[PDB]
Amino acid sequence: MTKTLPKDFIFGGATAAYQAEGATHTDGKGPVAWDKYLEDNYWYTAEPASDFYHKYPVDLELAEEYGVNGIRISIAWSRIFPTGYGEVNEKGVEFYHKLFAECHKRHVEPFVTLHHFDTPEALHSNGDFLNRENIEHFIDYAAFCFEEFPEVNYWTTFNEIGPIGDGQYLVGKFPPGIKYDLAKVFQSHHNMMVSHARAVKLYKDKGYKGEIGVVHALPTKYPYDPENPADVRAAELEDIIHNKFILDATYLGHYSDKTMEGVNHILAENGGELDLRDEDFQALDAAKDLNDFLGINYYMSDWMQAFDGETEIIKYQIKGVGRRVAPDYVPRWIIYPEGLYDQIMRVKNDYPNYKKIYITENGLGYKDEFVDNTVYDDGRIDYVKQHLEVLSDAIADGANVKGYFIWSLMDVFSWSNGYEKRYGLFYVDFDTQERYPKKSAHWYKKLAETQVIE
Repeated sequence: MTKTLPKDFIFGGATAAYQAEGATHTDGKGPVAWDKYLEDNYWYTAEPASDFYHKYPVDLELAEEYGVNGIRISIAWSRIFPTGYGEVNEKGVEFYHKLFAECHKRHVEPFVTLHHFDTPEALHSNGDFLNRENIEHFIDYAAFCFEEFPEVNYWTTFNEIGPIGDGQYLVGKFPPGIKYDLAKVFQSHHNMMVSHARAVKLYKDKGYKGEIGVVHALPTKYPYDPENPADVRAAELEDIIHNKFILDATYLGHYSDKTMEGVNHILAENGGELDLRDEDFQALDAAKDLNDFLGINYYMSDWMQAFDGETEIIKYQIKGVGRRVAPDYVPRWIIYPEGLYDQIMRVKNDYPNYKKIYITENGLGYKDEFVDNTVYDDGRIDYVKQHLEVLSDAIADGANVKGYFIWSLMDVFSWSNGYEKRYGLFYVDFDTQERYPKKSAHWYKKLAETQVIE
């Protein structure tokens, strides 16, 4: 009755550039939107964050010692091309070579992401990915990295395209801070997926020998009342905004009738139109079968309730779609591991050409109590364990899951909660940058070297 994981499973830890690195204004690094934003809006910034720029050897040493065999790292676009394109910043390029060298030295396989919510400010201010000119610059950046970095065997274009559109254009929490613009949500989703398809194709055309894929945040959407058809429809439209539209562009090379129909309805109710070009679909179509793996980031599910009213998110409700409402008797965010099992099977069934799946992000963040130079984080251990258990079941049921990356490896900086909300396996005393393994890090060690979920 004890669940197990495959012997080749990768037990990883995740990090992101702006959240872990620090050195925001050093070694020719170019600015990102977060710089001004966090500055004049909060008492904290991304300096020093986790000081990964300097502490990476300590983190990779600890990663190896505790059984972590894979690590998600992201290259800061503003560190290579400070202005987005043009002049290459050699210190930025050196850094990553050093970082990748430490990983291989430590036996921690690096899974590298090119974009992690940090478009260089120069290009971000100029419409970000809504501006088609920026699709070219990304492709030039991706191409440079592919060639400049032969050490990397696992590449990823973007991390969470859905959450970007949602944050920048729907909820308006992240810059440009636009609110309720559903046309911009979908346009951003589209343009970014076109960027992805062109980079993936370019990688295969040039004949590189590694593996390339994309990481999507895929929160399962459920009807508040399964027996209520209006609820089922609200969930279906919600899933189209956040998951389906993006998944279709990724795996079908076009939007299915259900997606298009849903998108038309949502925009009819909320306004706007999409700019959809023939070359766009020519691009998506060429790439639909070239993804080696899919990265799924999952933390929790969402329940929808059909209820028509104005669009308001502070509370989440969309005109023509519905409202987010949590089930009355579900454990509590809200912990729902079945959500992940369902999302995995959905991908497997809807897009059978998915090939391979990696849970690229999953974790529990809260205010850790630091005692005895450690954290007795039993809550995080239980959350992770419960999620690893559904993975075991999904694999037994036929899904090709090959790895799990816990967000995060060490405590990193959060844009929404600064240094308060912690997710790491390793506690970081942010004043001294000293790491301390938590209880979970010891537990994760036993798991990696035993592959028995206990």
